[PDB]
Amino acid sequence: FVNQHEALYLVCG
Amino acid sequence: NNPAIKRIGNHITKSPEDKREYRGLELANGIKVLLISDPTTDKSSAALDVHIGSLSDPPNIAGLSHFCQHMLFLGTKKYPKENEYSQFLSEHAGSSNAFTSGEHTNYYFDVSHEHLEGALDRFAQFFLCPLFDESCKDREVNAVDSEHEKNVMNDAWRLFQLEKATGNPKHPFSKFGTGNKYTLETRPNQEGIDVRQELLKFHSAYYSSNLMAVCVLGRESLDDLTNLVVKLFSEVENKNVPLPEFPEHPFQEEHLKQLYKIVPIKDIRNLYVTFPIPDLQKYYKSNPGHYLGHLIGHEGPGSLLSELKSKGWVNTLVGGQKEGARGFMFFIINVDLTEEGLLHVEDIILHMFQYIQKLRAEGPQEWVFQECKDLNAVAFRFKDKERPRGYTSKIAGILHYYPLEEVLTAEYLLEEFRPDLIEMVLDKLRPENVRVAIVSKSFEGKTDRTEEWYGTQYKQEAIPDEVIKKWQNADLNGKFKLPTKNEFIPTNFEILPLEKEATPYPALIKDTAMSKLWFKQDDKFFLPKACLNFEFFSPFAYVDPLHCNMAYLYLELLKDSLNEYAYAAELAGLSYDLQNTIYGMYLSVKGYNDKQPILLKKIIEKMATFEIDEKRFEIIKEAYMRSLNNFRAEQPHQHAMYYLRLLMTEVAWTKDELKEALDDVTLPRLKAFIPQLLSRLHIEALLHGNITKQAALGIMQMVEDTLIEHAHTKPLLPSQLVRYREVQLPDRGWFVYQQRNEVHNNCGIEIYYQTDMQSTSENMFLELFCQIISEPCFNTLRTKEQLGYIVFSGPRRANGIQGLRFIIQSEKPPHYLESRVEAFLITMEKSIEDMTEEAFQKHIQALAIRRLDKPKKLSAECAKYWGEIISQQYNFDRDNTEVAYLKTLTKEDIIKFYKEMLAVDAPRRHKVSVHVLAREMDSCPVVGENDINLSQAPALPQPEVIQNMTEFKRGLPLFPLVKPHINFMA
Ligand SMILES: [Zn+2]
Repeated sequence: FVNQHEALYLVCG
Repeated sequence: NNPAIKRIGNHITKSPEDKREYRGLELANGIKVLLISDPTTDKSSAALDVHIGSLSDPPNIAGLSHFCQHMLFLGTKKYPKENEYSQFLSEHAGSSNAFTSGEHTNYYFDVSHEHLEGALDRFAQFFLCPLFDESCKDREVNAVDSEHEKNVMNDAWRLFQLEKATGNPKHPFSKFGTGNKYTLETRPNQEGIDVRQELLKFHSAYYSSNLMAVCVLGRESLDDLTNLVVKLFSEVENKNVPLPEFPEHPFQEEHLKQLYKIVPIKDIRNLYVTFPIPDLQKYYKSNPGHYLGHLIGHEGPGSLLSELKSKGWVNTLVGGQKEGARGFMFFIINVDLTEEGLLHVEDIILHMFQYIQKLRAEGPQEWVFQECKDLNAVAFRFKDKERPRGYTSKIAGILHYYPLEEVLTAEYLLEEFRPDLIEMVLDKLRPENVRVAIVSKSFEGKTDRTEEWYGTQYKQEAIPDEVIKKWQNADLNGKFKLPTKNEFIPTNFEILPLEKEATPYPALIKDTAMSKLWFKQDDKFFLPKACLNFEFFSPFAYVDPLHCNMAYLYLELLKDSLNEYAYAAELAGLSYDLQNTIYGMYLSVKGYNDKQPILLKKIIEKMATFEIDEKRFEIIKEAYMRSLNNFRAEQPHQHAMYYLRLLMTEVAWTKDELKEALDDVTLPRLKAFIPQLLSRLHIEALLHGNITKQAALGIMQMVEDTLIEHAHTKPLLPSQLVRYREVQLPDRGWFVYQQRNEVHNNCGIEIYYQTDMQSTSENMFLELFCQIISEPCFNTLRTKEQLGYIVFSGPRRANGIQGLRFIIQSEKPPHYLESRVEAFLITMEKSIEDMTEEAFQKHIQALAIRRLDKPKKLSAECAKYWGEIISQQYNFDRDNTEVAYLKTLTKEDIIKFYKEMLAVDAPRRHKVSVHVLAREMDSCPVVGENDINLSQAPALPQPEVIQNMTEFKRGLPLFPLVKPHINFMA
C-alpha cells in the first residue's frame, strides 16, 4: 500500500 | 478597518455537502486563523499549532520542546491552579491533549458548546503567560521519563531513532526529541542549568505569533468567533522568528549505499529500503511522490508485491514518500520478510529496482493521475463530517502549509499533471542513493554497535560495489505490469429518497432461524455510503484452542487470497474487515454503496468455496506463531488487561494454549475444519446507510443463498446461541493474580472493583462516579504523585457485567501502586461529601452532554447500534433513557453506592487485582505496609493469591446474562 498510513503525547488516548 | 486583523481571506473552498460555515483570516501579529461555525455541534473546540518542534531543541537539553508542551497545561499567571485547565474541561464535558513533532507543537481541546470562551480563555494563556512552576517542573519531568520508558522496548520507536542516529550527527535530525529524566533534570543539574529559565527562554524565543496557526469551531456566528479570537489571541507577541529550515539532507554521500543489520525486540523480520529525496511539499497540486507511491506500493495484479508474494519472500509492502522536515524528505519501500525472504534480500531489492525501471520505461501516465484525481475529488466531496477536536487540531497544523482559501481542499484536490516532477523523483530512486536496513533476531550476537537512546543493537556495513552494480543493471521483468483501470471506482452517488416507513433506530425486518436482520436507512448524513455488518455464529470457532487457531488461519488465508482483488476496491473507497471471534466470525463492509454488493458477494462466495494454497498456509502459520509469542513483548499494563480478561471470562483460551495447539494444525485438518464451520450458522446483521429495505433484505438473502448453495449451510439451534458469563466475585472478597513481564523493566497493574449486572440505575451510578473521579484520578496519581505516564480510571463493561477499573504502569511495584489507589478512593469520598450541590449537578450535566453527543458520521452512528446488537441488549434509545435517570441522582445516592460497593469496608466490595512485575524484579509481595503530602492509604486485608485460573473460575459462581430490550417487528 501507499505510505500515508512519529510524535510525542501529553497523555495516552 | 479593524487594526487587529491584517486580512480576511476570500471564500474558503468546501464540499457542497459541508453545511459548516468557514472564515479564514490573519491577525496583525501574524497568526493564521480558520473559524468554523456549526450551530448544531454539541461540543466546540480549538487548537493552536506552533511551527516549532523538537528539531529546535537546544543541543544541550534534548526534549525541551516536548517538555515545554507538558508544562503549559500546569498553570498560567491568569490561571495559576496546576489543573485549572483540565478541571474546567472535565466539568464541562471537554477533553484535551497535545503532541510534539520535529517542527510542530500542537495543542487542542473540545468542550460543551456553551463553554467555548471559558475554555479558550484558559487555553490562550498557554501562549501568553505560562508559569513553568518549579514544583510542577520537578514532578512532570517524571511523566516525560515514563513516556520514554514505554517506547524504549518498542521496535517502531527504536527504528525511528536509529535512522536519525545513522545519518549526519551534526544535522538536527539526529536529535532525541522525547527527552527523559537524565536529559531534562539530571544532566542540566550537573551543569548548573535552571530548566525553569530554559523553558521561559525557549517559550519566549519560539512561541511567537508569526509562527502560530489557530482554528476554532463553535455554534457562534462567524462574526462572534472572529471577535472571540481577536480578543484572546491578538495580544500574543510577534518576535518575527525565522521559520527553521533544513535544506541540507541528513543523509549525505557517506550515509548512502549503507546496509544495517538490526536486532529487534519482538521476533520480526523486516526489510527497510530508503532513498533521500528533496522536499516535495510545495508540489501538493500534483503530488509526484504519491504518484510513485501509488504505483510502487500497489498490491493488485502485476504489482511488485504480487511477485514478491508469489515467490514466497514477502507478505506485505509499503511504499511512497515519508516526511522529514522543511527541506528534505525520504522515499521508502518497506517490506515484510518470510523465512525464505530473509535469505533473498538482495533479490528482493533487485525486483524493486526492476519495477522502478518499468516505470521509467513506460513513463508517467496521465490516466493514472486522472484516476487518483477523480477518486480524491469524490472523497473530498463526500468526506465524512469530522469530530471537532481532531478537525481543529488538523487544520491548525495545515494552515502553516496552504493558503487560507485552500486549507480544506489542499490535501485532496489535485490540479496539475507533472510528468517532469514524476521523472525527477524517479531519478532519485537508484541503487547508488539507497539505504538498506534488515531487522532480524538472526543478527543476535553479530552486532558491534549500540544506539545510545534506546540501546538498539545493530551493525553497519557498506554495500559491495558489485551488488550496487547488479541493481543498477536491473532489466525489465515480464511479471511486472502497470495496474489496469480501477473497475471499482464508484459512479452512482444518488441518495435514495427517505422511505415512508423509515425509522429513527434500526428495525428488525427479518427474524428467522438462519438470520436476524436489523436495518436502518440513513436519515441524517445523506452521503452515498453504507455499512453492512454481519455476525456469523458457530460453536466451532472457539470450541477449543485448535479450532480457534483454525478459525483465525482460515480467515487470514482468505484475506490474503482476496487481497489483490480487494486492493482496487480499497482505493475506490470500498473496504471490509473480516476476523474470527469467540462466537464465530465478524464481517463488515463499508464505504460507497454503489459497488458494495459486488465485493460482499465475492467475499462470501470465496468463503464458501475456499481452496487453500499450501505455500500460503505454511508462511501464514509461521507468522501467526510469531505473533502469539510476540505478545511477551507487549507493555505491562496490556498484560494486566489480558490476564484480567482471562480471569473474569467463563471461557477463554490463553496464548500459551493457542500456540501449543498450533503445531497441531495441518493443511488436511484445516481443509476439514472450514466446511464444518459453515455447515451450521446463524447470522445477525445490521445494514445501515444509503440503502432501501428491499435492497437490505436482498443483500441479507444473497449472503445466505451463497452459503447455502456452496456450503449447504443449515440454521443453528437457538439453544446453541451461547453467550459467555463473567465470574461472580464474593462479597468482601479480594483476589490477586501476579505475573511477570520479561521484556519491559516496568510494572503494570489493573484493579477491578466489580459492582453488579448492567442496568439503567447501576450503569449511571458507576458512570457518574467515574465522571467525578476522572480528572482528579489523573491529577492525583500522575500530576501530583507521578506514579507513571499511563494512569487510567473508568468503567469496565464485559459480558453484561460492569465495574470500576484502574490501570497504571509504573516503576513502582504493584503493591505500592495499589496502596496509592486505595488512598485516592478515600480522598474521593471526602471530596464528594465536600463538593457543593451545584458542583455535583455540574458533573451530571457534563456526563449528560458526553452521552448525548451526536455522532457526526454514518460509521459512528452505526457502531453505536452495533454495540447494542453485539451485546444483545438492543437498547437503541439508551442515551435518552439513561440521561433522564441520571439527572435524578443525588449526592447521597453516589455516597451510598460508594460505601456499599467501593469503600474498603464496603459490604459488597468485589475486588480483583492483576500484578505484572517488571523484568528485573524477582518477586514482590502482594500487599505491603509516612506522611509526605501523600494521603493515607487505608490498611488492606490479606488477599487470596490465584495460582490457577481454571480453579479460580471453578470455585466461583457465574453471573447470569443481561436480558434483551424488547424490539418488536417481524
Ligand atoms: Zn509527552
